Amino acid sequence: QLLVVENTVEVAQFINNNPEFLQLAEPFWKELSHLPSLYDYSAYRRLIDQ
Amino acid sequence: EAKHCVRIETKKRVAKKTKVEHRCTTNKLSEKHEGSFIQGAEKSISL
Repeated sequence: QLLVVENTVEVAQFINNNPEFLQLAEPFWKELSHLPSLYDYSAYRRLIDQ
Repeated sequence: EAKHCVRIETKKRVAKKTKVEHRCTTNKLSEKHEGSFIQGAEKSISL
């Protein structure tokens, strides 16, 4: 039996800002714009899927 | 090696009668029990 397990890390960290200062991607934002503003789970499930 | 080997003879006379017999039963046995078992392991861990 042999096991090898290995990692290399090249970006020690990235830290994204908190949600106040994050800029949304235009497509994701444009999708949020069309969310039905009511609990129609069919839409939100599409968002969570994508 | 094991051996059982026996020779009997007899004559009797009165007329005459005789008997002679030889038996030799034998066994030989050998066993050889050769065997080997090598084993090993290596851990290595590096950071």
